[PDB]
Amino acid sequence: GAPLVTEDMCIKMTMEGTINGHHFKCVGEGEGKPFEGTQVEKIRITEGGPLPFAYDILAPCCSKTFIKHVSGIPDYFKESFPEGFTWERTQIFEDGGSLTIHQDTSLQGNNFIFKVNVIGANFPANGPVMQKKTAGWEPSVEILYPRDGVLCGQALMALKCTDGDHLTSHLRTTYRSRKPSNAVNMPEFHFGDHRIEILKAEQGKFYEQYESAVARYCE
Amino acid sequence: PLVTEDMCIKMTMEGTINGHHFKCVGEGEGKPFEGTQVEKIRITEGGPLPFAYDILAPCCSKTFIKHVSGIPDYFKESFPEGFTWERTQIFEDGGSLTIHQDTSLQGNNFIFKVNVIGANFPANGPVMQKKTAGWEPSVEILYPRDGVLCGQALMALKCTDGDHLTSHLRTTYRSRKPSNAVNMPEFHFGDHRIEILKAEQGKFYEQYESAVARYCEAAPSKLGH
Amino acid sequence: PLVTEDMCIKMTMEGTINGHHFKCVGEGEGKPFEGTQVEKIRITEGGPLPFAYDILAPCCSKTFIKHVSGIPDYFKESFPEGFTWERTQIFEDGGSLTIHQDTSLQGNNFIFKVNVIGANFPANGPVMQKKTAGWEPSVEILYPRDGVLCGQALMALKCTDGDHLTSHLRTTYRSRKPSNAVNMPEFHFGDHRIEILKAEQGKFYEQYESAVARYCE
Amino acid sequence: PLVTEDMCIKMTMEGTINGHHFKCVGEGEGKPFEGTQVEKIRITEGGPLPFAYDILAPCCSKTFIKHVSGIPDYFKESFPEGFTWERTQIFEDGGSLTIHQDTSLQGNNFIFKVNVIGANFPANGPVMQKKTAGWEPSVEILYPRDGVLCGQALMALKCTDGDHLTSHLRTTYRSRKPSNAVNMPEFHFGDHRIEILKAEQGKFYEQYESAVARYCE
Ligand SMILES: [Cl-]
Ligand SMILES: [Cl-]
Ligand SMILES: [Cl-]
Repeated sequence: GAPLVTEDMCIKMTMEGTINGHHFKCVGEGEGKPFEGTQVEKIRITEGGPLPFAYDILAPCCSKTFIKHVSGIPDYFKESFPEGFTWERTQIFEDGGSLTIHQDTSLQGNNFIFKVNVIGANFPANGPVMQKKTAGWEPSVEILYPRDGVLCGQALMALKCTDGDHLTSHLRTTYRSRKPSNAVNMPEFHFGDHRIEILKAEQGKFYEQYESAVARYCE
Repeated sequence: PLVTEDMCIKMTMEGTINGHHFKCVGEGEGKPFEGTQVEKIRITEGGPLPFAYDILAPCCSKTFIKHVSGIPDYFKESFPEGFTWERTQIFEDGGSLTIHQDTSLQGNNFIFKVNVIGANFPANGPVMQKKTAGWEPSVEILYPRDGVLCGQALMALKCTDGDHLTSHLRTTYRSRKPSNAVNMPEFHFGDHRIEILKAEQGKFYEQYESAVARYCEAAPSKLGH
Repeated sequence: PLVTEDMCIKMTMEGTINGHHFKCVGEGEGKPFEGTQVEKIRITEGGPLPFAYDILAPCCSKTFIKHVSGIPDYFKESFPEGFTWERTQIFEDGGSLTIHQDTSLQGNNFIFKVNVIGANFPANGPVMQKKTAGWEPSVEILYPRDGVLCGQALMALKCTDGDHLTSHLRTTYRSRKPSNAVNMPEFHFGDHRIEILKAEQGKFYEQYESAVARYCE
Repeated sequence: PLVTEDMCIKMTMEGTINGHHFKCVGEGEGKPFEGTQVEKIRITEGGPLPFAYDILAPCCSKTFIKHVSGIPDYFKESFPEGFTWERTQIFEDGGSLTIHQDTSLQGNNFIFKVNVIGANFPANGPVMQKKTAGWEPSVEILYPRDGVLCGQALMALKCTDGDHLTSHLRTTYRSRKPSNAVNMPEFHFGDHRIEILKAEQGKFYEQYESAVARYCE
């Protein structure tokens, strides 16, 4: 039936959770080109601001429908609608900090609706995250592979620090399409290039966030 | 004294495991200083659970720990302010749990508020296939770091085939008392034994625990401790 | 200066994996600036291997990486001093590898000395049951830390049933060149593709690799 | 006999940690059934160590463990065949150790052969800066898996600033006895306490350990 993902679509996000005991909430509105793999989002901290932790760790928590797929690789996420999908992720930082995320992605007309829950634990008191000594993400590469009827992903991310060092993390994600399994055109092993740029940061409250993404094979 | 010989438990828990939302409510009682407690947990939403309940049991109570050898009770002494804690539990087969908990004191009742998110539990693993049979007793190591109490522990989940499914826990305990008033313990161990006494209708569970905070006693050292 | 368009490889490796001792010797060649190489490996002791050879392949060569976009070659520029590296590889099923490697240059030959210890590979896992079918291409992130070059990567071992067995690699690369003379690169990626050309009688293997150092393109 | 009340220890250890080659030899004695032992360790090569000796300490003895509660001693009952074990130790700051060990019996002497590879210890971390002050006592969990004995433990390294540096150990113990003659124990705990009694000139170390195998008491 009708194709539900358009050249131009918008984003509505609500995210709440707890990082090292600190409760917070934020809302996001954005837009992008799903098939060109580009998107931009404006995030407003609505509760718990100003954040006592670096916003940068929220960034990869704030969008798998906006990925350009090349080489005929099936789009597990775009093809999931109208049902949509959820995903679960644990991100383990090398200094002990850890993030676990549950996300819900649904489609409402021209708007992707994102619902995000986040719990963070054991971020070191004098680490770059809790001290806010971070300076954005390096581009990262995710490996995507099928397992037991759903799509799994793992990636390494490198958080830039204001002392010059990188703070790395390991991500494990399971993506769950709500589509009938037999109706799933599951992709094969492939890569996902993600580049996140925080265009603006204001008053520890307002953040403009840009991402370009591509699903591809090696070279 | 704010903590007495016999006290009661009121718990609310909400979370999502591998995409499945659930809520549960607990009521129980125990002897804080004898390090024993029992709680009745009802799954109020998302029941019957599509996963093994056993992984919720250690999410469902640090005030009921018997402290020996003069080890300060970071949890009992935190009141009336109380405390929070945060924890990530990594299972050897890829599954993971992250928990936030709030512990406060209302008269004779300890109030527990728990939020849980679980990810990447293997579809055919013991947890999602409900092939578990309770926990082995666990030893947590407790040590101070940056003004608060940290804890790490290995947990061994018994499987129905006779095997064990192990996991690694990292927890930060955060007392709400002013740092000036905190009486921080030194490095020590926490023995925890969990027993699920009842399961009824995949919706009602009875859970008992005993716990002791101690130093290493089996292999002694020339200067304490 | 010391690295030319065509060079050879002489490798010696010994180690123990899940209690099984082994030794092997390798001889190969490649084009350092085109980022390609091939090598013939013979299990000289402990053969036939009771484990999948596939896990040894990423242990058997950083001088054969094509560097684009002006990225300084930490490994090629390390000579004549050369370099060492240390790596731990953790498999998702509990198996783990730790490797020490020594790389030196004698005339036209790169000299590789490799030590490996493997622990806790599951008895019925793909590695010990030899149910593996080579590696997916992998991406390593390279970044400077405390005067030397660090590397992390995820690797995915293909299994005969179709599934993947993933692992996490953490590596520190140590140039023997004086710190003041080291031309440290910035954060970048490393694409590695490993193909096992031949695998005979659990003792004789041919191994090909193409590698590229690049930014996010 | 084969394990008597008073036996001796002969150890040889070799390895590399962050690229630094080292060798050390050990001589000691203890009471296997009282779970106590002492040992003198000499750094024979690579001295003085550029890293803290403390991380070598738990690499340097499963025979000297007092078994209470009727726990079968997997290690004592492994002789004359003896046993090996394999271990990976992951520190919270990125450093890692992987060890292969061989334990055999020669008359009144336990013979230990140890291979160690260490990777990615932070340049300014406690280990490489030698800011450690001995180990806290540890608890290992022991459980059977696929015909052999597995172990996991948390170890906490005391640091000079008061903090602790924790690590996670995964070990597989492999008895050389025939599977059919193996008396495998059930899930139990292992209490280990290590004390370094002397440590002259970064080349000589005296090391004491008491150990007990038990249930939860
Ligand atoms: Cl920030
Ligand atoms: Cl159940
Ligand atoms: Cl093979």
